[PDB]
Amino acid sequence: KTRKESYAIYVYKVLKQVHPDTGISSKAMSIMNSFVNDVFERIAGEASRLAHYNKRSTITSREIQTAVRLLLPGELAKHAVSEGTKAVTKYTSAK
Amino acid sequence: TRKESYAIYVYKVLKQVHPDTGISSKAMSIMNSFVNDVFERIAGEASRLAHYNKRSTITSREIQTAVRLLLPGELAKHAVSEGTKAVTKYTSA
Amino acid sequence: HRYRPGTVALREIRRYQKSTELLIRKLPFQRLVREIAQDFKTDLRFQSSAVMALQEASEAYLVALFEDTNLCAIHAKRVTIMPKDIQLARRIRGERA
Amino acid sequence: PHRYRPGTVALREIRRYQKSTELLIRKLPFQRLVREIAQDFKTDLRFQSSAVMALQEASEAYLVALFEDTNLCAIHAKRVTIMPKDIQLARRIRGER
Amino acid sequence: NIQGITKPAIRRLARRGGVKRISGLIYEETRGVLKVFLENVIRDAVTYTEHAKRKTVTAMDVVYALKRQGRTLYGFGG
Amino acid sequence: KVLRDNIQGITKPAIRRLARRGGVKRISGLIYEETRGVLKVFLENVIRDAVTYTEHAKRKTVTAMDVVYALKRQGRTLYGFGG
Amino acid sequence: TRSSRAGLQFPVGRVHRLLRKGNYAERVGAGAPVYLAAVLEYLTAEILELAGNAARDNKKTRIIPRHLQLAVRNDEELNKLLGRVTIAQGGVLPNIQSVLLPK
Amino acid sequence: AKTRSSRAGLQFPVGRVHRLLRKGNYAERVGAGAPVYLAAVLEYLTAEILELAGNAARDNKKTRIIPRHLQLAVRNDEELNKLLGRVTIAQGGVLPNIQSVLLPK
DNA sequence: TCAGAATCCCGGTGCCGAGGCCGCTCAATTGGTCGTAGACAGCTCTAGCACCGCTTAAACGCACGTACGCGCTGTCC
DNA sequence: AGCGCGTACGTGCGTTTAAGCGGTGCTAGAGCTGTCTACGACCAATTGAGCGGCCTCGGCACCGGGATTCTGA
Repeated sequence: KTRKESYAIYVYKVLKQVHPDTGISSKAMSIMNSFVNDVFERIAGEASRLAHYNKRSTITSREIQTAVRLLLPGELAKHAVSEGTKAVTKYTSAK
Repeated sequence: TRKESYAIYVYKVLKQVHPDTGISSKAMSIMNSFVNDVFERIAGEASRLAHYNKRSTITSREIQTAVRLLLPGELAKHAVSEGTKAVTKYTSA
Repeated sequence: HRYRPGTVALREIRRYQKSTELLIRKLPFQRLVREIAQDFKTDLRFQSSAVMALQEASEAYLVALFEDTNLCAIHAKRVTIMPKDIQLARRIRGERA
Repeated sequence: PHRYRPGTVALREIRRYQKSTELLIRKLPFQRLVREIAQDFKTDLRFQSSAVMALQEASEAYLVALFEDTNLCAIHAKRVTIMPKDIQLARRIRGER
Repeated sequence: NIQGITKPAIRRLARRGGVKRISGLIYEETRGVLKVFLENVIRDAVTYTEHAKRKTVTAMDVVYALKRQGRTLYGFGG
Repeated sequence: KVLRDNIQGITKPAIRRLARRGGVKRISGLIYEETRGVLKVFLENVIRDAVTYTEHAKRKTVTAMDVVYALKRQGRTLYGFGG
Repeated sequence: TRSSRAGLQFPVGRVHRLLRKGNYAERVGAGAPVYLAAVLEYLTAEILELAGNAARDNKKTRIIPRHLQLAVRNDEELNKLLGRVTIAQGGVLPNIQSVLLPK
Repeated sequence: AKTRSSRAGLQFPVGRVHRLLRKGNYAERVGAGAPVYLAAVLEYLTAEILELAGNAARDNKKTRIIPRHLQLAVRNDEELNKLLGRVTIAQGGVLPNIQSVLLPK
């Protein structure tokens, strides 16, 4: 059998963080998995646009930050930029 | 400083096609934009194709099917026949 | 008694907007699928999930289409959708020429 | 004296503006609108003169299309005159927000 | 198999689409519409099959073909 | 110098010339205003992305390229200005 | 790991492998997968918030595709991110054009 | 012949198309026929527009292809009209098209 | 219906700055080299699917039954 | 707005085949292993391609005139 990946477990974990006393269906699980891969592809494709459009052979957190402001609507973008920056803030401080 | 352009190849093609016909810098410009768009369309779908087939390498197979996905049907026939002639001629030459 | 013509349609709209069930009989759909595919390549199998995916996209496309359609009818002051609405719809979407 | 009838010269104007390709908004007012919008997104921007004519080329192509599609909405509504409602339907159908 | 897309199936789709009243020509129109649509998806989907050196048209073959043409269906390995 | 009301610098005859290129025989008076509306929404979309590419480039000159990228994001690809 | 050090549930190494082996660039700078995994996790939480609210308002413990579609079409910015997007077994919002009455 | 172009029967630079397929981040590795096939496809599609544009230049009594002629060169083909449907050409404008209900009776 | 002017079309000449083709320089493209791992191949096991069939039990189909819509024909504003 | 033609609707009864259970065909969907061609990396070479050049030609501009035809009597 294929050891086929999914975001299943982490989406479950995050469901507990927003609605502890709630569960999810397989049918719904797919669509959540789907949504993650599509958004990942749309952001990484924009970060690749930023890389090309700025000569640098590199995708940094800045190419992601701008790709996120490009893809997402304004309040969704503001929140996503805050969480992206907050995650990096704990992370680059840690070793 | 060296700004690269398809200006000379477009001239040669235009001169095979309409030897007595020139192209304005705007006309030109446009055509050079279209070259990069057609390159990006085909290389993007060939990259999809690669990806979708757990494949490390873009081959003219990719480029061929990508041209079939992208181009409408009569335009696809002629794009394909120039493609298949050129690869066959290149490797034997 | 008799329900006035148009009264139960409102009732049915409520029923079908409330529900997420598939509306095309899956075997008649699936046989038309294999015909359209046949036209492309001979001796072709299809995953069950593959059919569903075609099914779901086809059903969702037509509902949104009918959505937009019904708008074009009411733009002509009509209640009744007609082929001209679809035509205008598609036209504006830039699907049809 | 002479006076052409309402809707005679209207088609002579369509014929004129479809034969030619030059832009139909004035350059200095359009540049001031681009400065005015851009200032509210980020203060102290600079613009390549080519960049503004891009935006104008992009915008006038956009609106001609629009009009295009708006005229079809009026015609489908049995009207010779375009109205905000035609526009509104056009945009909706195009999926515009 | 065109009439296998039933007159009541089109009524159901139109009623979900917010339609009280359906003109008689809509049923054949919707079939032409739907044929074109399926055509378009099956064409690009097959193409991926063709490229995959497969006899089973897959879900992925369809999902890529949908996802090329706008129309992004989630749920089938998106 | 401050900038104000340059949207009304999009004039009644400029809007009419565009609707004539669009094939329109007769224009209701309420269209002119509606048009401006759409155009503002329009330019706001494109300029926000073009400025977002200019911002990311560590530039202040909005380039032909930045314009051209924004359009192509918006599915309005434009030839004549690069790319 | 990297997820506890970033303050995330989502798998940073899975996201980073996809950034390099997805061919998006030559090199990828190691903050990119953490900033991206946080955005994916945020957007995951934003769907599941409204879908969990919908599941409760629909009186259910388990999130079905109905709850995902309703959550996505209830919110302007979800529907704007997901405009070309459609959901298996999702249905439509209830909407009838107000001219349609028995009269 | 030295150039890959000549070996292929092309004017288009098989070398630059090669460079760009590498610089543009599409896959790990690039084949050698991928450039040749793509260069022939670019050369074809450009020759298609230039043919229809030289014809449109003649239809304008012009020796120089200007963007008016490029718009005709797209729009006079049912299929390039689809490929470059959602594309704008600078100074291409629109074809003369007036609706049948607007004309005098 | 004849009559006129209006805007379109056209013919010219006329003036010039944008492009056609040339040139000469440098990094891009090519002539023949390596090392390496991709992919082909091609064989394996085996879901998953094919599409046929059946019993069932709803849904499809048809005629019915009458109401409200489409949409033309008119007139005012 | 009115005036006229007839279509969609909703409802009872008569007719079909999808749901979905079921199955073996024979696979070919997907997995994995050892070989060698092919591609990335490379070296070193002179060409291929680009910007600087230069001049007028094909375009655009100005002006007179005929051509078209709409609308006024």
